[PDB]
Amino acid sequence: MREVISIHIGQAGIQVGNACWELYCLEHGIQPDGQMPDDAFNTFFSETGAGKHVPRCIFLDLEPTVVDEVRTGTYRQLFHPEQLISGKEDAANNFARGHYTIGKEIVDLALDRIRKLADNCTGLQGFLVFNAVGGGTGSGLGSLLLERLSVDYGKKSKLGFTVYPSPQVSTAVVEPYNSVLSTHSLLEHTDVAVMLDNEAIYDICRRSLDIERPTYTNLNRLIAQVISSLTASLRFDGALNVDITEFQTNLVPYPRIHFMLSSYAPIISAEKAYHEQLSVAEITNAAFEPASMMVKCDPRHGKYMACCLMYRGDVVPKDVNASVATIKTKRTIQFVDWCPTGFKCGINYQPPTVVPGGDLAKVQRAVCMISNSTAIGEIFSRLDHKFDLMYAKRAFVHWYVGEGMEEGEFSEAREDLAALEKDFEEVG
Amino acid sequence: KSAFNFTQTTPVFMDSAPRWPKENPTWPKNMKATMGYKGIQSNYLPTNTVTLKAVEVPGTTERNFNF
Ligand SMILES: Nc1nc2c(ncn2[C@@H]2O[C@H](COP(=O)(O)OP(=O)(O)OP(=O)(O)O)[C@@H](O)[C@H]2O)c(=O)[nH]1
Ligand SMILES: [Mg+2]
Repeated sequence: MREVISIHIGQAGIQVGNACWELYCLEHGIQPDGQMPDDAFNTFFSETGAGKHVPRCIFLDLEPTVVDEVRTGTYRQLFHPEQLISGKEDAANNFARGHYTIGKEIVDLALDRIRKLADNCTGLQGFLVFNAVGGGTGSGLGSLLLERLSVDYGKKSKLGFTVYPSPQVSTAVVEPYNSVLSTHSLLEHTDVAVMLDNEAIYDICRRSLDIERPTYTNLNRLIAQVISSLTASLRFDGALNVDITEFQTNLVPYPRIHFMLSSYAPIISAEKAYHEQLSVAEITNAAFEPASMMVKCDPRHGKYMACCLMYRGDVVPKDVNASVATIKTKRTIQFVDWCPTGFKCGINYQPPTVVPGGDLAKVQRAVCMISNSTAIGEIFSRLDHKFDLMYAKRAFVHWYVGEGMEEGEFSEAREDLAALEKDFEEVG
Repeated sequence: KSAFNFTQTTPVFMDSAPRWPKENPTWPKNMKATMGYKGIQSNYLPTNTVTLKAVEVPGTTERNFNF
């Protein structure tokens, strides 16, 4: 009854699907072979006629070279073999191919799954879109898929966890372009869009985790710790159980501004816990610390329109309202005037679970903050520079125009960004 | 103004003995009641006690309510 649909698009889409679904199988005692030795799992699974607990998700991609790893990995008895969708040829880091040529010939298949994935669903909270902006499959298929989801349901909520291109780290050259094209299609179609950059999560692994050989498998073990904290209320008892609609009402002031930041705390090695107490007071000071952001944005250059705090573990509300109160007084944190409030707080009694072989530590208090700030214009203006720096020469255009696209789709998707950055200044 | 015997003209012949709902040295004046205010107002719960401050910086609002 309190159920969501978890979509994974692209490579990083399924790269985090392997971290998230290694968590819920472990957080509920679900063995890799489906069965375990209600509503604690009904948010993510579906008990069949006998014993088996299949998940409710969909792995979508164009290169089999990764979706087949799931078919050969230890989680092969888990998924319905039709959920693991894959293609023959790939998008080749080209937004057009993922949108016009190849996208149009598998969405008709993916959509049938969702229809057969929503009939058993009795009360659907909202879709859950794990996306990686910057590639043809991530940006093209994701864009084409979201529009199809809007015209089918519309009233259902889409949450966009989209990895965003970082300032320094860039595993591609044309990733500015398809990152721009994604906006015009995600903005009107996602209900709320969280952002996070592969660079910001790298430094988190430097100061806090003190892990010097970080890898994509490390970072994904952090994102799964967010969604686990985000949907704890959906499946675990706790004071101030916070659903999705509640979470969404008091965070998005205007239909445009739904690009928000994230954080997590405490993030520590399993040994520095021996040098700290990690009180509710201490953690919430670190959630608002700029170095604990999962995106390379600086909230001290902007203002806060709202925040949402999902605590976990041995936490009582008498200490939440106290630590929040000593933050509105802090000078560094500037709240835009038209919200004297700004905090929706959530508590759970189920502490964060730890995976064997992970880097975090077993703790009894943990915080995940998700703030809607007007400093988010920074990371959004860098793109407006690299796009205008390369597009001045029409570099790499002959690939996009050769795949059933045109020259208008560049200038069009460019104004939408300017149309957006004003909205992050009208709120001054 | 006859049949009234006004106070301004009542020779000490006429005189009254005060009765209970009135203070007098003979009967005890039992305890009374007053309102005691909320406490020192703040942005967290109001308290009676004054505490130290880490960030002094004249004319600024910084506290540590959580201790
Ligand atoms: N946090 C995280 N980011 C990843 C991971 N893998 C890739 N990325 C980033 O995703 C971006 C590219 O997205 P991809 O999914 O690999 O490409 P695509 O969307 O499938 O499109 P095609 O390459 O044409 O198939 C790069 O910037 C990567 O840094 C991962 O495992 N974890
Ligand atoms: Mg790819």
